[PDB]
Amino acid sequence: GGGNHQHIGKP
Amino acid sequence: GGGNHQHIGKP
Amino acid sequence: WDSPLRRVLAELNRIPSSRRRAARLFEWLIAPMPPDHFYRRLWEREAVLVRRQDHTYYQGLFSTADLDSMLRNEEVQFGQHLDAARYINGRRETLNPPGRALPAAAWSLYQAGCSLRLLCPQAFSTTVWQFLAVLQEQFGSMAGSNVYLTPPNSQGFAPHYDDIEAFVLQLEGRKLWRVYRPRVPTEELALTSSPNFSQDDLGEPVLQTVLEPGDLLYFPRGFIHQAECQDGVHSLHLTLSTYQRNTWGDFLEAILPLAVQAAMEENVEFRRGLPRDFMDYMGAQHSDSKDPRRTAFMEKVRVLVARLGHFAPVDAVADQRAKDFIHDSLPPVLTDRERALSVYGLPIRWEAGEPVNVGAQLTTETEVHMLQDGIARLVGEGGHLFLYYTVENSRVYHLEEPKCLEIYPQQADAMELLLGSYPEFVRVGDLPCDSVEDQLSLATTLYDKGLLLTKMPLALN
Amino acid sequence: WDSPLRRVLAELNRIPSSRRRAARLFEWLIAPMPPDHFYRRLWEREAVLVRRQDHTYYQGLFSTADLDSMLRNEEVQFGQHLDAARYINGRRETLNPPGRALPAAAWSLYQAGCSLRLLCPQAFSTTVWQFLAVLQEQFGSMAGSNVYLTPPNSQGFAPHYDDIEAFVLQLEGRKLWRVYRPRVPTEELALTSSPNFSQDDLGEPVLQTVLEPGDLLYFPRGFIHQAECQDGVHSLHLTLSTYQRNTWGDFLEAILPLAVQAAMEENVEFRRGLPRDFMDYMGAQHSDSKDPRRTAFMEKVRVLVARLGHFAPVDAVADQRAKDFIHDSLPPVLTDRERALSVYGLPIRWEAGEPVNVGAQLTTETEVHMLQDGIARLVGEGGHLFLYYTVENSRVYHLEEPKCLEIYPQQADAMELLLGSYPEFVRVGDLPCDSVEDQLSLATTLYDKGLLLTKMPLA
Ligand SMILES: O=C(O)CNC(=O)C(=O)O
Ligand SMILES: O=C(O)CNC(=O)C(=O)O
Ligand code: NI
Ligand code: NI
Repeated sequence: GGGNHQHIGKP
Repeated sequence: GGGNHQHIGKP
Repeated sequence: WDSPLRRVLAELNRIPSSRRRAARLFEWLIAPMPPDHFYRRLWEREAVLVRRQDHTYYQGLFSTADLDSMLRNEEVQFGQHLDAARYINGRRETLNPPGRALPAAAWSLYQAGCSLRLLCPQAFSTTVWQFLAVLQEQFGSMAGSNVYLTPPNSQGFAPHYDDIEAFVLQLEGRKLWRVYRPRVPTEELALTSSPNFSQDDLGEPVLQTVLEPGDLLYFPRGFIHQAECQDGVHSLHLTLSTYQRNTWGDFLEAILPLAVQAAMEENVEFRRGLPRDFMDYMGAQHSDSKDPRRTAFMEKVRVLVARLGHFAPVDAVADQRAKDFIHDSLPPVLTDRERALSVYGLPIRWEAGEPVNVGAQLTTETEVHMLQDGIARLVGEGGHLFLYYTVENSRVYHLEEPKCLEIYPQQADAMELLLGSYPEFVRVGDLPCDSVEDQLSLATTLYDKGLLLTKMPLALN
Repeated sequence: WDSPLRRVLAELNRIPSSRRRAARLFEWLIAPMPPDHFYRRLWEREAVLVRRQDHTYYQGLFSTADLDSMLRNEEVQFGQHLDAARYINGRRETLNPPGRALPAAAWSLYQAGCSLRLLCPQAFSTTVWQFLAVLQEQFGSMAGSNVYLTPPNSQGFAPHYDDIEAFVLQLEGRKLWRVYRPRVPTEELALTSSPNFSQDDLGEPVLQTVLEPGDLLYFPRGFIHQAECQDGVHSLHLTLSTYQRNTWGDFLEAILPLAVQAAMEENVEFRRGLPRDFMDYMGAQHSDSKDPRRTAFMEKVRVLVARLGHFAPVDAVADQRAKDFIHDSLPPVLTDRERALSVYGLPIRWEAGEPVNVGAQLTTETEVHMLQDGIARLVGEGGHLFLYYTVENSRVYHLEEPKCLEIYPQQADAMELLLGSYPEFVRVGDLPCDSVEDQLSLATTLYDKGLLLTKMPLA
């Protein structure tokens, strides 16, 4: 499992 | 026209 | 049917300047804390909790009902738009099935203990769009957001720090938050997001609280945080993020190659040959040499590097970042007046077999000013002049390529005036161009693009 | 048959150190001027003429006959290896027909008044090779050459400046030269070659001389020059070039991105956010603003920029340049003794149905040193240790990829020694390694690659 806040709104 | 000294030995 | 958020939006719609609207919204966002105090003392320095004592403060911004509609009525995909996340045995998991995120799949994942995170709320909600579009203008940096919906008695995400400045807006429910100071000098104002951490990696929280709707929690990039739902309620929150890679070092990174190149072109000391034999005393293998040429080689590096300050094209780099910002920006949200005074509000439409209201033109007597203050930047590139603008940007980050138009040298002065004097009206006829042709064509080109407004509508019903 | 060049070469062959061979050759090249004077006062500063008073000085280096055999016996191609050039009525022309440059085509172009320029003499001539291979080692920069053959009563090339330091070796015939100081501050030590110029673009020559065989003319990059053959004799000359893009600035170019990256990793002032509103007072549009935030923003940039000197990985950039120089280098020219003491001189051959003389192996008692002093460089990359070397380079620039081998940590100290103590012999057994397995394998690996010699032939 991976990612936290994605500011740009994409993966 | 064209090129002068070719230090590298190459074009 | 009314709320503080609904009222502030109506209030913004009556504030004629976009710069002022932005300041006012950010004041509202952190109220009652003064922005000036916040920016001087807390921004990039401390975690900050604002206990609102008002569960309704954000009503109208985003709700779980909104999310449920969007899953039904929009083409929301797992991965691209929505994540399903769990944090369970010290382990972060991701449970996204590939494809469409229908209600039926999303809610069963929720029911099984998965948090749902919407990556681009602003693409689906006009209120979140307006929110971010207004706020970006006082950040000088893209404002993004994610929405995090977490089910009862669960944690969705591992403790971590992110690479942005974060404002958590508690929307519904309750959540227990733990926020930690940077663990080490190197983590203070981190450049990149951290890995998921374990509890053994954590120190003592500097802030531990149960957020409730209306509350705000802010913390700088590098502050570890984690969150949980207890006591059988869910949580929904929106995290507003900004200032991704907007540091002094990122400014330098762009400045330096240009400065060196300029230094080499303009000063022979930067063009002189290296020593023929520097490889005898420089290099890893020579790291302990007592050759004084080593000493001098180092000094020279530092003296030359120091002198680069003089060759740094600071304004040029400022304009390239401005231009990047223009590209990253959400497109603007127009007040009713702005709409009514611009190309967007022209009453021209099709009725009974024909277009009505054709043709009301700009003249030298038309008084104008830029549509808003944060939609355009004039940038010189390749000895040409280009006006970059936001008014055709998508609500999705970089979905459209950068938009611009060329401004001819004859028209440059008039354009600079326009941008530098918002929101003061100027007669087209008093714009600094030689002719009446150039006056009229700049103004008209700006108008038709949706960059300009008129003191009165050009066309009436 | 004996000439000063042939004698200095036979002399080099008796000088055990490659570093000394290189210094000695450069001394010969500019004799009787002292190298130290030349480097301190003339290099990168002044045009220099050396009137040799000895037409035979360069005999054996390269001749027009050598060129004639080359055209006949090697696959010399127009464009790739050989240009035909004219300068008449102020216009530079290039007249290369596509394909093979046979004698028949080259000589009728010569006859019709074209200069012939060979771009890589060293690929086709073992003497020019040696000449450049030795000299590169005291320049610390690639030594290139072109050969220029110009027919009587013609000029081959427009006035221009080049991007290198140039040494013109007059070989046969005579040529009238004009060399000019840089015309303006920005032309002094120019970064790139100029366009072909016209005579209305020129000032007054600082040096105007008829060169004769044996003479030398040196001038810095940025110095305009041009040359003509008069009277009735042709000209041949070899121009030795060096110091392409080897400036303080080129060093900084590579230093700076690393320095900022390190400053950002290790110091929070470089990680602090920009002002939210700097776009209000910075940019072209604000070039005249009196906002004191503007003056503070400039000052901070100059202070942060200054502080980067502290974070600059100077040795790592030194080693990257060393690595690039290793890649650019011509392969080494071995003395008879070096050959004989190395893998190259092992007498193992095929004799009547079989290999004869398998040599000894090396042992702890074998005394060793690097084959030469300028063939190898140890460079750290990605927490790995890589020995880059020149011994398998082509005589053609970058025809082969960069050649390297990995040195394990166990073996790094012993490799460092080897490279820092040339030419002193070291017993393999005394090499700083944990084991005698590491001692033996570093030496053996180095030897088989042609990187190491032995005090006595292994056979
Ligand atoms: O809600 C959570 O568990 C985590 N939320 C965040 O990390 C955030 O909003 O930046
Ligand atoms: O021989 C000529 O006319 C041209 N020579 C040069 O430009 C040179 O040697 O660098
Ligand atoms: Ni987070
Ligand atoms: Ni030249």
